[PDB]
Amino acid sequence: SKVCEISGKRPIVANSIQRRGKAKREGGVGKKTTGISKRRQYPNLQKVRVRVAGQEITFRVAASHIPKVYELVERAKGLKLEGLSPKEIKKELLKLL
Amino acid sequence: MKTAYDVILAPVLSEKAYAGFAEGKYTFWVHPKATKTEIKNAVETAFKVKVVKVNTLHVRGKKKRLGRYLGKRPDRKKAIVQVAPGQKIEALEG
Amino acid sequence: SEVRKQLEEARKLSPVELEKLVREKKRELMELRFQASIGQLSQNHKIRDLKRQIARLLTVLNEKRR
Amino acid sequence: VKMHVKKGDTVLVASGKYKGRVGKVKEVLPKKYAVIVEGVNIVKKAVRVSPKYPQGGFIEKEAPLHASKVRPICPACGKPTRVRKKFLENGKKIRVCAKCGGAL
RNA sequence: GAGCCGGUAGCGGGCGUGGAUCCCUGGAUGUCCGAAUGGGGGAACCCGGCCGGCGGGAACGCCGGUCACCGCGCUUUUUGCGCGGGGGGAACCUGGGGAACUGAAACAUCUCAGUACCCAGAGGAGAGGAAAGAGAAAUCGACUCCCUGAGUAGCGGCGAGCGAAAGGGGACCAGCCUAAACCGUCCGGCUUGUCCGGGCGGGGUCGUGGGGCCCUCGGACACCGAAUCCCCAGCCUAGCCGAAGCUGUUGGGAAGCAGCGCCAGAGAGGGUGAAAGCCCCGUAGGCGAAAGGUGGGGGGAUAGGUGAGGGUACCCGAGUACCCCGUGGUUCGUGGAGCCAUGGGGGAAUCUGGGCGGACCACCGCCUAAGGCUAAGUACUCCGGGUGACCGAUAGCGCACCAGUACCGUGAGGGAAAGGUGAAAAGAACCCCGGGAGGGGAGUGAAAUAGAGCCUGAAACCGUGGGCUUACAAGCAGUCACGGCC
RNA sequence: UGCGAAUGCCGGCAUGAGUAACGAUAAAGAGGGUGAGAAUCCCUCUCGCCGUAAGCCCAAGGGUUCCUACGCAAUGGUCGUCAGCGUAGGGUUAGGCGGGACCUAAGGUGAAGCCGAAAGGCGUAGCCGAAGGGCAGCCGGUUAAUAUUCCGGCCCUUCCC
RNA sequence: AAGCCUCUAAGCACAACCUGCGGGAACCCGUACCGCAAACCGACACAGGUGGGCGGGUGCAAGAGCACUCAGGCGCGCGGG
Ligand SMILES: [Mg+2]
Ligand SMILES: [Mg+2]
Ligand SMILES: [Mg+2]
Ligand SMILES: [Mg+2]
Ligand SMILES: [Mg+2]
Ligand SMILES: [Mg+2]
Ligand SMILES: [Mg+2]
Ligand SMILES: [Mg+2]
Ligand SMILES: [Mg+2]
Ligand SMILES: [Mg+2]
Ligand SMILES: [Mg+2]
Ligand SMILES: [Mg+2]
Ligand SMILES: [Mg+2]
Ligand SMILES: [Mg+2]
Ligand SMILES: [Mg+2]
Ligand SMILES: [Mg+2]
Ligand SMILES: [Mg+2]
Ligand SMILES: [Mg+2]
Ligand SMILES: [Mg+2]
Ligand SMILES: [Mg+2]
Ligand SMILES: [Mg+2]
Ligand SMILES: [Mg+2]
Ligand SMILES: [Mg+2]
Ligand SMILES: [Mg+2]
Ligand SMILES: [Mg+2]
Ligand SMILES: [Mg+2]
Ligand SMILES: [Mg+2]
Ligand SMILES: [Mg+2]
Ligand SMILES: [Mg+2]
Ligand SMILES: [Mg+2]
Ligand SMILES: [Mg+2]
Ligand SMILES: [Mg+2]
Ligand SMILES: [Mg+2]
Ligand SMILES: [Mg+2]
Ligand SMILES: [Mg+2]
Ligand SMILES: [Mg+2]
Ligand SMILES: [Mg+2]
Ligand SMILES: [Mg+2]
Ligand SMILES: [Mg+2]
Ligand SMILES: [Mg+2]
Ligand SMILES: [Mg+2]
Ligand SMILES: [Mg+2]
Ligand SMILES: [Mg+2]
Ligand SMILES: [Mg+2]
Ligand SMILES: [Mg+2]
Ligand SMILES: [Mg+2]
Ligand SMILES: [Mg+2]
Ligand SMILES: [Mg+2]
Ligand SMILES: [Mg+2]
Ligand SMILES: [Mg+2]
Ligand SMILES: [Mg+2]
Ligand SMILES: [Mg+2]
Ligand SMILES: [Mg+2]
Ligand SMILES: [Mg+2]
Ligand SMILES: [Mg+2]
Ligand SMILES: [Mg+2]
Ligand SMILES: [Mg+2]
Ligand SMILES: [Mg+2]
Ligand SMILES: [Mg+2]
Ligand SMILES: [Mg+2]
Ligand SMILES: [Mg+2]
Ligand SMILES: [Mg+2]
Ligand SMILES: [Mg+2]
Ligand SMILES: [Mg+2]
Ligand SMILES: [Mg+2]
Ligand SMILES: [Mg+2]
Ligand SMILES: [Mg+2]
Ligand SMILES: [Mg+2]
Ligand SMILES: [Mg+2]
Ligand SMILES: [Mg+2]
Ligand SMILES: [Mg+2]
Ligand SMILES: [Mg+2]
Ligand SMILES: [Mg+2]
Ligand SMILES: [Mg+2]
Ligand SMILES: [Mg+2]
Ligand SMILES: [Mg+2]
Ligand SMILES: [Mg+2]
Ligand SMILES: [Mg+2]
Ligand SMILES: [Mg+2]
Ligand SMILES: [Mg+2]
Ligand SMILES: [Mg+2]
Ligand SMILES: [Mg+2]
Ligand SMILES: [Mg+2]
Ligand SMILES: [Mg+2]
Ligand SMILES: [Mg+2]
Ligand SMILES: [Mg+2]
Ligand SMILES: [Mg+2]
Ligand SMILES: [Mg+2]
Ligand SMILES: [Mg+2]
Ligand SMILES: [Mg+2]
Ligand SMILES: [Mg+2]
Ligand SMILES: [Mg+2]
Ligand SMILES: [Mg+2]
Ligand SMILES: [Mg+2]
Ligand SMILES: [Mg+2]
Ligand SMILES: [Mg+2]
Ligand SMILES: [Mg+2]
Ligand SMILES: [Mg+2]
Ligand SMILES: [Mg+2]
Ligand SMILES: [Mg+2]
Ligand SMILES: [Mg+2]
Ligand SMILES: [Mg+2]
Ligand SMILES: [Mg+2]
Ligand SMILES: [Mg+2]
Ligand SMILES: [Mg+2]
Ligand SMILES: [Mg+2]
Ligand SMILES: [Mg+2]
Ligand SMILES: [Mg+2]
Ligand SMILES: [Mg+2]
Ligand SMILES: [Mg+2]
Ligand SMILES: [Mg+2]
Ligand SMILES: [Mg+2]
Ligand SMILES: [Zn+2]
Repeated sequence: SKVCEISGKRPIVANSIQRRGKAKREGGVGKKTTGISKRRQYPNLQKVRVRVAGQEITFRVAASHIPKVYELVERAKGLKLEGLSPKEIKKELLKLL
Repeated sequence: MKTAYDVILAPVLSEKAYAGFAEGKYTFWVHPKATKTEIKNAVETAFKVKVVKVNTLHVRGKKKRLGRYLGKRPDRKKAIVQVAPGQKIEALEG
Repeated sequence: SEVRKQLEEARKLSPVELEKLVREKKRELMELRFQASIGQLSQNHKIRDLKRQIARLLTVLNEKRR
Repeated sequence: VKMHVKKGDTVLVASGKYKGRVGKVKEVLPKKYAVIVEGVNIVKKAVRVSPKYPQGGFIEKEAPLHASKVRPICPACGKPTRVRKKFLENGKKIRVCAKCGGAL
């Protein structure tokens, strides 16, 4: 679970590719791969900790989608409950029907 | 069902078991799951007797072989019951 | 036959009596055990079809409540 | 196991040593597919001196015949195969011999 | 439709034409463990709460019922309730992850290979699917699968090797729901306002661009019609009918041989004492469901669908397209490297908008992304059936036999051997030797060196009897010659 | 589809060979018994060995081996009439002993919570977890075989009313 | 950590608790047998390994040592020469 609670973004596997030599297009004989190996790429994930109704709700999101946390706060109707709260404010409110 | 002729299986028949008729002590094969308490009531209502002490013990199957195939007879349980002073169980007096 | 009638008399006779009739046959069965156990005192098949007829009763007893 | 012939029946023994003889089926064994007619096949089985017939050495007994070995007698013939009719409600046997009882 | 109480005889008892046993459908009962779910726990054991019951029954015990967690939904949050989920499945399927040996005759890129495998999920299939496609023809029209294109185009330490698509021929055939504009309703927040927001209903769903809003046209029976529901046929889960031969003869046995017959929509095949169309069971041809399953076919219903011109420029899926960085997918290994995907940064517009035709620019075309669903043609084989120039007990599955067993391993796990008397038990009464075992008679049998350590019964091996031979010869043991004895 | 070889595979049967060995150098002898059969079984006598054990009691572990009747194919390193072996029958009795309807330890597990591609890791309380803590039975008789369990005497504990 | 005692809290104080006495109530599992070994771990009736307790007497300085012995148990499952 290092995954963005709004966007859905999660870590992907990627190769890290080590190259040598001069681009063919700089008049080099061309690039060469000295190694290829798997790494991954995490989302740039942050806390957004926000106050909604009585309570203080904390989203874990990709820094990318940080705005949508505030969009979800602009959606306010009638919740006096505990944390959860976002269980409501979430995909129920992100999409629904 | 509500038993109680389910709880009491059969009289156990041996020099040992017979030697208990002399005192108030009658001894039966009972169903393996039966608590001392319910064995009491099952005898109290089967033989119209008062039961003042129950003793139980489990009896393990004996492994037996018909040749090539070995297995074991069922595990049993037996209760030896103390009927109240002077009472007896005539059903067991043959 | 016997069974046909036994099954027929058992319906129309309903449940408290069915329970009592069971409790009876059960006790009649326990007696049967004892006699086979002490040996020579039983000619079997009565053990079998008493057991069985207790089933038949109990199966009707089940009909009646459902 | 369908057979053809039953207990009451009268059969002719169509093959073997007892070939040609007619007798009544004394018993039918569907599991071994055998009928034992009598006294249409007998044999001699030596027996021990234990109780009844203590002194007895031997016994004659009727050995089952393969159910194919025999054919139904057909009241008047010694054929048939067999056939089937219906009317109401159902059931039958008939001689395609033809045409006859069994029945008994 | 006459026998039955399994393999299994026997003792000792019972049942069946008043229709048993047995087969098929439904039901009932269904201890305890197990997702295991009251709570524990070393699975098959232990300990409880609540309501009810039993016993003399308060203590004790038994019985019935109820009580896990998670998600969704309404509900006054609450007392809660409803519905669902969970686990298993031979292979097949998708998705998340993902090797090495090996190949390169060394080895790094490359290969093996997105394989093995591990994980999640789905179902009887799964996936995919209704163009921001192809890609050179004013071309084609969803998706999947086969053939072909083609070992082509390409890719490539341009090595080893990797390896497309368009098109054509087939199989199958199907197309739909939405978001927004706009209208209506309910509720919530309020700095009551032609307000903002959420919920529901309507509306609308496309690329010869569509739709909303305004005007005009008539827009009337309409026609169309499900993938949803209902009925029905048919199919599956038991069964049933089903032609035509006798005699004689050898023989233990006829089905052989002989005589004279007969059936055939049936001369497939298996049995029966040996070799049988006509003895048995079948076969060709027919028939059959009260009940449960199915039902893609037939029928019917319902849901849904259905216009023209003008004018407005209101809407047409956002952290999205687009650009850049890092990568993956493709035949494409950085290459002129686009296209599809996306971890990071910046970050639009709504038809005069956007994406694409292999860097980029023009021109000319194609298509309308950022929501969703969609039979069939396809994969598989735990399961049932039918066939075999498939095996026939060292073979065929590991197992033809009470095998995933014995046994071996702490465990994961490994893992065997072992079929055949006879047509029929007629499975050898009785006597004899003997403690028994065994054998001799007797008897059974066509046969008993078919006698159960039983079909055939090879060879190595062991033995008894007989013939020739051998104790002054010595050698790969044989061979050629002569002679003796049988 | 033809086997003689692969330290081939599976099976069978040879050779070595009546050979080595028969598992502690604590040690045997005789009389009687039984039985088809006796060095080997039973009983007497004598002799030898253990005795901080080679005796007795408990916990693991084993799981009927227990007691008795009948029995000797095989198992027993010989023999077997015996047996820990075959067949059969019997045999284990608890309010107080052990454990559980008590506690907590390491550790485990885990409402909350935290983390992690999935699987899953972590974690407060709680819960589980004992050869620790807590808790009420002693002496004797009895069976072929059980006894702080049955019986006899003398004591005790907790729940309910 | 509980049992245990004390303290109070809501609560209840016609409850409750304490002490004494009396009547009743008291469930599940283990219990044979071997257990320094022929019954456990060692393919074996294997000279190996296996935790706790008791372990008598006489003598030798002491002792759980050594010798001999009690109770109890054994002469080791081939023998004869
Ligand atoms: Mg890099
Ligand atoms: Mg912040
Ligand atoms: Mg940004
Ligand atoms: Mg007990
Ligand atoms: Mg009847
Ligand atoms: Mg016929
Ligand atoms: Mg009928
Ligand atoms: Mg009988
Ligand atoms: Mg009928
Ligand atoms: Mg059924
Ligand atoms: Mg029941
Ligand atoms: Mg449970
Ligand atoms: Mg309960
Ligand atoms: Mg649990
Ligand atoms: Mg109650
Ligand atoms: Mg699953
Ligand atoms: Mg499932
Ligand atoms: Mg994958
Ligand atoms: Mg490599
Ligand atoms: Mg390598
Ligand atoms: Mg290489
Ligand atoms: Mg090489
Ligand atoms: Mg190398
Ligand atoms: Mg690859
Ligand atoms: Mg599923
Ligand atoms: Mg499908
Ligand atoms: Mg789909
Ligand atoms: Mg490849
Ligand atoms: Mg094509
Ligand atoms: Mg089409
Ligand atoms: Mg709508
Ligand atoms: Mg509004
Ligand atoms: Mg709407
Ligand atoms: Mg609509
Ligand atoms: Mg327009
Ligand atoms: Mg027929
Ligand atoms: Mg003759
Ligand atoms: Mg003839
Ligand atoms: Mg001829
Ligand atoms: Mg034939
Ligand atoms: Mg012929
Ligand atoms: Mg034939
Ligand atoms: Mg037919
Ligand atoms: Mg506009
Ligand atoms: Mg672009
Ligand atoms: Mg690539
Ligand atoms: Mg690339
Ligand atoms: Mg390169
Ligand atoms: Mg371009
Ligand atoms: Mg694009
Ligand atoms: Mg294009
Ligand atoms: Mg295009
Ligand atoms: Mg669009
Ligand atoms: Mg779309
Ligand atoms: Mg689909
Ligand atoms: Mg099959
Ligand atoms: Mg074989
Ligand atoms: Mg085999
Ligand atoms: Mg063979
Ligand atoms: Mg095999
Ligand atoms: Mg094992
Ligand atoms: Mg003769
Ligand atoms: Mg003979
Ligand atoms: Mg012969
Ligand atoms: Mg023979
Ligand atoms: Mg034969
Ligand atoms: Mg032979
Ligand atoms: Mg000779
Ligand atoms: Mg000389
Ligand atoms: Mg000479
Ligand atoms: Mg020499
Ligand atoms: Mg030899
Ligand atoms: Mg020698
Ligand atoms: Mg020597
Ligand atoms: Mg020697
Ligand atoms: Mg010895
Ligand atoms: Mg010795
Ligand atoms: Mg001493
Ligand atoms: Mg034990
Ligand atoms: Mg053992
Ligand atoms: Mg035994
Ligand atoms: Mg003994
Ligand atoms: Mg004896
Ligand atoms: Mg022996
Ligand atoms: Mg011996
Ligand atoms: Mg024994
Ligand atoms: Mg007591
Ligand atoms: Mg506990
Ligand atoms: Mg505890
Ligand atoms: Mg944990
Ligand atoms: Mg403890
Ligand atoms: Mg303790
Ligand atoms: Mg205690
Ligand atoms: Mg004592
Ligand atoms: Mg004892
Ligand atoms: Mg006492
Ligand atoms: Mg506590
Ligand atoms: Mg009291
Ligand atoms: Mg005991
Ligand atoms: Mg004992
Ligand atoms: Mg010790
Ligand atoms: Mg000892
Ligand atoms: Mg011993
Ligand atoms: Mg020994
Ligand atoms: Mg030892
Ligand atoms: Mg041992
Ligand atoms: Mg030690
Ligand atoms: Mg001392
Ligand atoms: Mg001393
Ligand atoms: Mg001293
Ligand atoms: Mg000294
Ligand atoms: Mg000493
Ligand atoms: Zn006739």
